[PDB]
Amino acid sequence: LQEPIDFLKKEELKNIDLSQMSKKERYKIWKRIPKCELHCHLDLCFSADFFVSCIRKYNLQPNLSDEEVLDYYLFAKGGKSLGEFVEKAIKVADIFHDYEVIEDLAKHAVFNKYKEGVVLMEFRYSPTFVAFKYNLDIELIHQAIVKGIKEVVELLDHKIHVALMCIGDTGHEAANIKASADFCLKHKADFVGFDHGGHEVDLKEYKEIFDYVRESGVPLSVHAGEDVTLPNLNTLYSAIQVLKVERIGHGIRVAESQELIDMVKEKNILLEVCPISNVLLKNAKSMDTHPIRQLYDAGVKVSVNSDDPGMFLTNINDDYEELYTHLNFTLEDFMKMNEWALEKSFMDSNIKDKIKNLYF
Ligand SMILES: Nc1nc2c(ncn2[C@@H]2O[C@H](CO)[C@@H](O)[C@H]2O)c(=O)[nH]1
Repeated sequence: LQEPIDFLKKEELKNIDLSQMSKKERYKIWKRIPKCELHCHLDLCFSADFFVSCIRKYNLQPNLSDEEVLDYYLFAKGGKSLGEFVEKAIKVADIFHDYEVIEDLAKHAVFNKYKEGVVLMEFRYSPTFVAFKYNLDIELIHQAIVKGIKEVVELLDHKIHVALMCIGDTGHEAANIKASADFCLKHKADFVGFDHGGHEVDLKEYKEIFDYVRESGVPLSVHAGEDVTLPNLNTLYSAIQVLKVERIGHGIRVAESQELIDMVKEKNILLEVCPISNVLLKNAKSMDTHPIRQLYDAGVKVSVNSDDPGMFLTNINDDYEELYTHLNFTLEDFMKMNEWALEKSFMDSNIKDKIKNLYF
């Protein structure tokens, strides 16, 4: 009995010398890490090849080459801020033409995570973000995503487990947090959590909406402590103290306050760190100086996530490579962070226990 990837067992880790290896050989090791990913936006999760196929299926950029398409739409070379990312992402919504492309996107998103060695996958998406460009029905968007994920998961005999979060977001046409919350609870059978992304806002002004979702048994993980241009850390305090989140999207600015470090440790909150995203968006000065190292050393629970493989033309194993090369993270660290990720995942505990017994 065998599968394509020979996943790494924690007993085997000491026999692997990464110092011997070329980048190519390292990536074969990163692929074999049984990965649990908590923060990936399905609606911006795709390969370059998939993205360009969409643009050409609907004849959207006839005067542009394949490479010019990627430069025009995506964020692979990075930019100046989170604000610049959010506007760029709005252009990408050109591919949300119909429910068939959305299903295909979902299918290819799941399949590539499987190929990359992800065993536990919490995808998240924004109904309103997917719906606005072509005025789609969020009920049918959701139907397409659920169908695409289910079809690939069943084809793969559940060798990758996938769960879904709903994002209420700010920064695009037809954004609506309340409506997203209602939609999330309407489909709570399919959603394991609720999130806020886009522009980083102080979410205490939506206290009522988040209380209602949380109290309904849908746990919260929101984007907070990402955007370094904000003049204080109020969004982090509101996420932790008002929203009572179990996890924080990014949360890297927690590193700037000993009070917040102590608070997140005390409350067993996990920071869903997205290294490449932070660097490309200039929320970290460089990978050498990425806060994850200080946070890891400080005893804070952190995990590795890819965020937007489509926007950055990267995948999860790249984020692993960068942490190893620039910040000397080890296989033992990576295994530990993935077990934390498993523990803090919003997935059904029965499923999570099988994954734990199978890989950890
Ligand atoms: N703040 C923030 N929002 C993001 C990021 N990646 C995707 N999103 C948002 O998530 C939604 C799509 O899932 C859109 O509102 C995107 O702008 C990110 O790295 N930071």
